[PDB]
Amino acid sequence: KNIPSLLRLQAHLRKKMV
Amino acid sequence: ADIQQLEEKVDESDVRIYFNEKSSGGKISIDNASYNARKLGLAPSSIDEKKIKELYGDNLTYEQYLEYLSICVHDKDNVEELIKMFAHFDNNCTGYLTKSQMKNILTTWGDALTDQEAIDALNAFSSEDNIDYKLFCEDILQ
Repeated sequence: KNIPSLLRLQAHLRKKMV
Repeated sequence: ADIQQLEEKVDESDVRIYFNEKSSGGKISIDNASYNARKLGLAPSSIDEKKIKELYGDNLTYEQYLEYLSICVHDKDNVEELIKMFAHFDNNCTGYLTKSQMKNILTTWGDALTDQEAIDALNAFSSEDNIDYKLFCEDILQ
């Protein structure tokens, strides 16, 4: 559930780790 | 975002230099384009990657790379939607989730992180086992 918002979170985590 | 808007938000000089760093035969892989997008402060998901792939394949010209970056902008991002996603798992309404719980969420659905990526993202925010997920989301968007 809430998959779009989860994708945004995972996207920001990948951003921050870069 | 079109390319014009993109180039007001990011520095075109960086966009080009990062392309030159990763290009081969005048083109850049989608994986390297996403890496560049992140260095520029943008946050692509698999939705964005699959979209540009459908159009252009997995190896992008400079202009196609610009179009990809424009797709990565995500002006509607906000802390509230992230907190609400985590609050879904917070049944006792404590405002906390354990690292194990957050690791499970992050590595199970969506664009799943590896276990190490999830552990590293969580341990970086906090030394402790209980995470205030509201504070965590505010920090991740910082």
